[PDB]
Amino acid sequence: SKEIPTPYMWSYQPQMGLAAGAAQDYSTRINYMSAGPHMISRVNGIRAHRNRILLEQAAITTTPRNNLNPRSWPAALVYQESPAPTTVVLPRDAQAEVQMTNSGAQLAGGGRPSFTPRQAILTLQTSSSEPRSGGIGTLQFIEEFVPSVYFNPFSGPPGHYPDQFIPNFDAVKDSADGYD
Amino acid sequence: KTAVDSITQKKFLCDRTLWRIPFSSNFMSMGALTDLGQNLLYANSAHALDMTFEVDPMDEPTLLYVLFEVFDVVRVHRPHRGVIETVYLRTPFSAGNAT
Amino acid sequence: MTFEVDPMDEPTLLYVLFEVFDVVRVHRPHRGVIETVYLRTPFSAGNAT
Amino acid sequence: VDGASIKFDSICLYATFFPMAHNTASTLEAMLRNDTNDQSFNDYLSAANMLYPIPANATNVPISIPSRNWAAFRGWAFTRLKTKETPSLGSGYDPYYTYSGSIPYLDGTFYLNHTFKKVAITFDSSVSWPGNDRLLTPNEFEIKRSVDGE
Amino acid sequence: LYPIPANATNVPISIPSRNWAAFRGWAFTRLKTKETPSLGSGYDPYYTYSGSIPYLDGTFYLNHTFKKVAITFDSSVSWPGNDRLLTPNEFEIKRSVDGE
Amino acid sequence: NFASLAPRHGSRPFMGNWQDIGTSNMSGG
Amino acid sequence: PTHDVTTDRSQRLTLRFIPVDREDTAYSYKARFTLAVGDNRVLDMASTYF
Amino acid sequence: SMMPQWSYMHISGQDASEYLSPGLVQFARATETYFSLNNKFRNPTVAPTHDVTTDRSQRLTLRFIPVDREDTAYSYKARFTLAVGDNRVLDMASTYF
Amino acid sequence: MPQWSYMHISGQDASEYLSPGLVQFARATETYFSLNNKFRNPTVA
Amino acid sequence: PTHDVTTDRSQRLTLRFIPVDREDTAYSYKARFTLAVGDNRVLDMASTYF
Amino acid sequence: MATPSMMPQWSYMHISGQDASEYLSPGLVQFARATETYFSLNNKFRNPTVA
Repeated sequence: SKEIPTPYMWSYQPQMGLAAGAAQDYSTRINYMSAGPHMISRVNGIRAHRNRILLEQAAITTTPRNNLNPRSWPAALVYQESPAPTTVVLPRDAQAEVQMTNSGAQLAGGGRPSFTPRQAILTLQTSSSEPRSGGIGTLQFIEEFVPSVYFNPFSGPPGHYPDQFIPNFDAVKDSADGYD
Repeated sequence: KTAVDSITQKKFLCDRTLWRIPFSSNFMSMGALTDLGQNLLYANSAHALDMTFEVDPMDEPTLLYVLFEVFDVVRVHRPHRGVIETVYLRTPFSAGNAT
Repeated sequence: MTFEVDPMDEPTLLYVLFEVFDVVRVHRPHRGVIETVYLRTPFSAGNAT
Repeated sequence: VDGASIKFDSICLYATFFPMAHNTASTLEAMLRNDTNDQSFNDYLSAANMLYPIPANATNVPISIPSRNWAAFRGWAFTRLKTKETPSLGSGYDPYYTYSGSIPYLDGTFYLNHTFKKVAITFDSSVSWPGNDRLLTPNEFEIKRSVDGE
Repeated sequence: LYPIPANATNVPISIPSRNWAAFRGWAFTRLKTKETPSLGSGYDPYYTYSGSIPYLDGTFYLNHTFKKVAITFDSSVSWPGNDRLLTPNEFEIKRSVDGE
Repeated sequence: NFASLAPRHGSRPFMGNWQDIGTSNMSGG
Repeated sequence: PTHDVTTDRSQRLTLRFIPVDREDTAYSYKARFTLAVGDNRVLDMASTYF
Repeated sequence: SMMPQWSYMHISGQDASEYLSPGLVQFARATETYFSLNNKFRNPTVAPTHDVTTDRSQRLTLRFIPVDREDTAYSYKARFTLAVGDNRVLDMASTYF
Repeated sequence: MPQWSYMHISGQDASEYLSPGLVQFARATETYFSLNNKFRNPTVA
Repeated sequence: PTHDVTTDRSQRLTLRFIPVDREDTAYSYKARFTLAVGDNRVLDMASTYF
Repeated sequence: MATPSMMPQWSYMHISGQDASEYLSPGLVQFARATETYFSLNNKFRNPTVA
């Protein structure tokens, strides 16, 4: 329980884009209250081999950060859409059609004109004006927030205890939220 | 030749069966352990489920019997004479046991 | 929620507006393609009763 | 019953175009097809309707939400209506709707606001809202009083 | 078994927050409280019925009394999501009024 | 160490005992 | 402004749209249109009406 | 999948000057006087959650009983103790008799 | 036996198998909010 | 102790719970409650009674 | 993708992993394949199917 704990699995909130709070993986537990030492020892080696994978998965995939579940992810640490620039082939020459029309020709329908060899091409930035920060998506909640294997739980001075497992806890208030 | 003006009532009766909705990304059985049950989203995180059933009204107290399909699996070891060691795992609605 | 009203000699209805964020985002990636994602929070389409 | 009838001859769909320049409207076209330039809109009322029935000469209206994430909840807005003056909408035709006056459900002609005594809002079946001794009577929203001694 | 009262139309259920590892799917059928005994208890004194028990023998017959199913994970993400069905946010099973 | 939750007898917290956290009450043993 | 504001080709301001299919019921009816927005045009749907 | 739902639907996030492409913000400001693109894009307004409103028991409106009443044939005198408690401010415009 | 130890028929006392923050919480608040009868101690002969 | 012992919010010391689905019989009586413990609260079940 | 997390439990209870011709000892598979017609051991061992 302290040596081989149950991992705290994180609850996502798709609206705020943050983790709600982590509770232990109670719903994937395996029942060896009817097993003996030939099989309790084999299941406890699977509880511990899983916890080695989750520490290995967090060392590969989770972003190194001080506060677990921060409230505003920076724009450099959030996956952002960076598309290719949009290449716009402009259909009509503007000042070559105000000279045909002033000369008396009625243009209708629609190089693309037979009376103009000129062709304008415009290249526009597709991405946003400012990079987005504040909340991670679903796919970055999968990469980060690997379930926390919390060895020897709640034994270190308080304040070092993980309060960001709790779904009521504001980090910048250091208090649990209420109904008002 | 004197048929009355009529309206058509359509319905179906599908007895003996369970309305299966598979937790698969194309609603198909590509194996018992589905592609969304192996998915890193649903198997490394905790999700709230909020199902909402709209039924026909009946003048009788009725029950809604939902089969949350799991893997109700037992592994059985008999290492010695007269010893019967079993381990049960079902996922996701486990009974549960700690270390 | 518990409302106490005046009695009336007529069947009346109570119209409660749970104020939400009924928002639509409209995507049009190609010609003749109109793609919309609707979202209202809290009472989402599928969790509304 | 009163013999009113309406016949619909024809419909046209009229759509006024701004006569924008064709390489200005081609630039605006290709900017707005980018997935960050999506035109996001908003309902002005931004609310989920719930019509709860009140019987004749009935005083309490107990309503109940089972369980829900209450994130991005903006508030409440309530007004008593009449069942005679509100059609069973959702259905395409209400055959028992014998009324052709103003429909306060649809046009904002609300007039039964004065018929409210008090409002008690409790979260999680235990905790009164707003709580925290905010009001002069903190457990409920007393709208009007017949007996006032204090 | 989720209780449906008499003349009740919409029945919402909830599952609080859970690892959904190795989840296979859903299957469901309306039963009757008169026909289904209160099992888990070793005796049911409130069970004045000795017909077929659809909870136990698979003789389900109230499948036709379902209108629609709406499955939403994590209280805002609809399932299957992704605009999979012609009705986007739910599993409409039957329609009394079919205009489309 | 949760000693600000204890009533101060004097200038020190009146913490309980470690060995009092459990129970062993049982009929006949 | 002189340029890049208004075209000078033959282009209508207001269009008229015939219903492609009309399905009449006893209590209602249904009108179906083809809201064809041509190349190099933008339609604000506030300017549309029946 | 790539953005949260408040930031995808623009409920809490960036204003239209920030998430739109820089050509479109430049276009919408130029053509603003003859082809408005203003109500097409959803701007979030976010209420502050920190250091604004307390989360403790605190009464909005108090009701003060007179400490000393004093009736006269031509006047009437009421004496109150308008006590403003700890970490509270009181605008005297909200006070009345 | 691993099941007597899981159900605390034999093994460590509540000062030892519980988390050390909970033991310090139950020791501080003992005079007004007692957590003592919530946890089972083994008595081994 | 002053701080971190008693809450500074409003909270009822005692709650009252109406049954959700009561059922009367000639030989027994059943009462189904919602024992709703609010957030930031603990309930010792020795303090609960009928 | 499949989760590396769940894989120790799933390979042990045979929710994912190897079929009974792979995790059983080769003497037992040879016993079960020989006596299949009169003493079957086929429905005693769980075979996983993986999407």
